Amino acid sequence: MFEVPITLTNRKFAQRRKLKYQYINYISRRFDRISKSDEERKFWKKYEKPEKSFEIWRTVSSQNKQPINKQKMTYHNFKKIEKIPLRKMEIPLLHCTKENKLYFQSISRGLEPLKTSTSEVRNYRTRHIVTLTDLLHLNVSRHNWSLAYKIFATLIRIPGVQIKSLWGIGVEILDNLSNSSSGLDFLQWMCQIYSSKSRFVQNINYRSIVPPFQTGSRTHTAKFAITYLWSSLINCQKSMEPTENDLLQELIDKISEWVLTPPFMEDAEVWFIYASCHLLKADTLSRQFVNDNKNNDLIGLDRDIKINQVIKHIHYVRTFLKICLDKGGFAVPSRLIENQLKSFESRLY
Amino acid sequence: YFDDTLNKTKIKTYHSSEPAYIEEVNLIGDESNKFQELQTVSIKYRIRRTPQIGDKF
Amino acid sequence: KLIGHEAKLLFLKSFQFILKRQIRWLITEMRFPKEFEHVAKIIWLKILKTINDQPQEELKLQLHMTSTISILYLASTHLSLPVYTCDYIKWICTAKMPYFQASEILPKSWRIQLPNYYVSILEGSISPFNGQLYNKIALTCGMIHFKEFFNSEISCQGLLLKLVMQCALPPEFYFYTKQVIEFEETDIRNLTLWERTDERHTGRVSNHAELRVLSYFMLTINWMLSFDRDRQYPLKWILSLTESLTQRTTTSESIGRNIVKVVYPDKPTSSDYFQWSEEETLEFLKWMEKQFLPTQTSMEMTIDQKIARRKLYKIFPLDREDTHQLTFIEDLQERYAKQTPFFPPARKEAIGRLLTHIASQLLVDFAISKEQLKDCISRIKNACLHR
Amino acid sequence: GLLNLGVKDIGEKVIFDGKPLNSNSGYLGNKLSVSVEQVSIAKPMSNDGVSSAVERKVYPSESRQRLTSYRGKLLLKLKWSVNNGEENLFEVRDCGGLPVMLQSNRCHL
Amino acid sequence: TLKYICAECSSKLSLSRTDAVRCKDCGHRILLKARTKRLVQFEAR
Ligand SMILES: [Zn+2]
Repeated sequence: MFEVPITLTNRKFAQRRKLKYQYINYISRRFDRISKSDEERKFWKKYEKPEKSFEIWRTVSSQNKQPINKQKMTYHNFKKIEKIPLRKMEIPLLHCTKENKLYFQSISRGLEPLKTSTSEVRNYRTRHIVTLTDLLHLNVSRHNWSLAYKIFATLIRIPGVQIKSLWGIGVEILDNLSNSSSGLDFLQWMCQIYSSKSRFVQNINYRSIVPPFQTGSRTHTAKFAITYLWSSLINCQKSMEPTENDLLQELIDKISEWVLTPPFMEDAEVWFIYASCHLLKADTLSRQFVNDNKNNDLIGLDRDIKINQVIKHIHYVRTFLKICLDKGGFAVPSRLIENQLKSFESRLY
Repeated sequence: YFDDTLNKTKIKTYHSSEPAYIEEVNLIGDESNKFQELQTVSIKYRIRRTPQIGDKF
Repeated sequence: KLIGHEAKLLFLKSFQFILKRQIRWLITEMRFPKEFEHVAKIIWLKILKTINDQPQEELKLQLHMTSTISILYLASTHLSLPVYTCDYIKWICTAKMPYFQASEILPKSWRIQLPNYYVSILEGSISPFNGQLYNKIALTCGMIHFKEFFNSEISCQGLLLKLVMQCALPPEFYFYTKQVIEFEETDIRNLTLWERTDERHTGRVSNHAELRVLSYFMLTINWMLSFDRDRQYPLKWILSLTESLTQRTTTSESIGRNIVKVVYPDKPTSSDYFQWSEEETLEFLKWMEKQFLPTQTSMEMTIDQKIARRKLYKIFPLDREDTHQLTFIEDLQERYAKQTPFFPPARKEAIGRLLTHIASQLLVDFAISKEQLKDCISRIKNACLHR
Repeated sequence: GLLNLGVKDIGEKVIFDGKPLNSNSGYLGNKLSVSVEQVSIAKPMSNDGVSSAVERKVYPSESRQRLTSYRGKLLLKLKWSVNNGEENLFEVRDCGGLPVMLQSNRCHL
Repeated sequence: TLKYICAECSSKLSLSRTDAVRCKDCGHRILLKARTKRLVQFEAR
């Protein structure tokens, strides 16, 4: 039942596409008018792309493009547009298999196929893989750690895994695997295994890797690289302030090796997550110089060199939170962080 | 080395006033896109210098 | 990288090779001396004979993934050592055959022998559909003229045994069905392997002996069960044989049948996929970590693509980041005991209930035809009523 | 840092496409203001076969053994301002390898 | 077996005219030619 690790037996699906699009450009055209392989690439060139996410969700509030046009659909008017594209689908319908003839005659009637293309493939390597991808998903849906790990470990040794669920069940199994590994390692191995610092979108028929859940290093964030930083700051928090340390610095220098290109380059949590790691490094130093005036009765302890090191930081972090807002942020509730930071400053007094 | 155009076994001769010994030979495929033929080699020569009449101190 | 006649010669050769590798694992698994080995040789020697004759530029030969096992099947039949469904399930379960992937060879080089309308198509293309399994056994018999050459084709009182033990080991049903077979089953004579269906249309004449054996098997259960006037088989007895059966571990066998089910075909075992009784789940991943390695070994890639891969496996490292389960006759014994308690509309329903199940079992080892099966069933039904 | 103040001091370089428009004939109506907002310097890295590879930190020992320069990728955020603000375009352009000083804030050591 | 050590992983290897000049264990592109059991005479001065 679940999403399979592999390029889709490219045989009938590629010619079904031809017939689908070729009809949509034919029918579409005669609409475009009555309002006065390539044909699949042209269909995508007629409506742009979805960008860096999933569904071109964008607001609901700006431009009131008043859409009325009374419906405009008189059964009689649809069959005027349709009567000629269907006869031009025939010529190529002939050249197509008997299975693809009615597959076309089903989708041109508006029927949808209850026959999942992944529920017929007949290949040894493939079919097993469907059994493993389904077994692992049924095993994390009951938290079986000792068995979900074995199915996961076998699933990647078989020639059919594109990061895919490997990066999304490969971290979930290592958090549930109380034993060996911190999705982190696996997460940092992924980061290096698809930095994709190259800005590639659009162009060809991405139907082998659609998932904004693998890809990027251009603009479109990678979400395993964002999850690597988020899991890393949560891995820094646990049992700090409750020279072998370094981690909150390791994360300050690993995010700096970036400083925009693709990640810096693109804004948000990149900036925000960085500031949040930086804000945590400010608290820890107020604690390590907090309780009952620093530790206790005063400091006399030369100046407070430690207050100046912290005020420099607090001033910096307010610069990172501000540039993350200015550059079109999408997630910081500034009011709360500023109140926390000022009340926390009160502690430093 | 061997160049197919010349069908000949050629060598790069050592030209110096004194003998040396080979200390390191390092094979450089680096900065290359493929260059798999190993066309750059760095060879270090060790020339011993015994104190001798005319050497400055 | 060779096209035409000589491309064909080594496509020929490679085919030659893997079959031989197939045969020797054959001997190790069955230990059936020179005998199994030499009969198999000449069988293909015989097969080769015809290939040379229609040569010139005849390229109709390149045998299918199935032709090889049909060959071994035909030869075994000669020897009459076993059965088809059992052989097939065993083979898939233990990958006993090199059948599944064609990378073995000794080719490394035959591999590169480019493919030439060949070699690449060899070794592991797909899993068998319906008759299709035989849709070539018959052809091979055709090529072979096998029936004249070899004695007692398709037979085996052993398939009947395999079948009764298969489940409702109702000892009496062995000769019940042996008797109906006795009856109109080819005038009380051991079914011989069908003929050399020379014609290319491969009509469904159903002469594949076993197919009919299973049909008589099913029928027998239904009839005998339908009219057991004396009431020798209790109402509550029939469903018990069903409750006990409906799944369970397998001293190797049932685990195998799961592995065959996972060709995810017509969705009769697909859901078993889903369900997969806990451990069945576990011993499954065990058999994947042992026999899936028979998987593979990117080439060159500056070591890079590979190393990275190695590291990744370094990563999830894993493979461990009553001897418990039982044998075949143990399970068989224990469900024969689980029915230990022997001494209207509902029973008819129960009987139909049970027959569908066996239909699942016997059909599942084989090319099924969720109706040819019954087409087959229909056929002898008709055959029978000429008393 | 000093370099970002320098690029903040170079300001803009304006060019008018001779905005034909048919004041629109001596006021053009074709402003193009090109500038540089930020300038970034990255620590030496080398990826082979291009992109699709795992990057490794490049050390001075490597530059010496290879008998090559010890370069850091120089990047600079280009600002392409159209019609004084009618359209703003940002681009991070890689400007080749700037040699980095050892044990500086741009050398791994 | 001729030998070549990886300048960055220490892993011994034996390059051939048929392989990429790279450390197959690390991926480095610089290889030190290993010393072997080869006779050299020396005047002890
Ligand atoms: Zn190395």
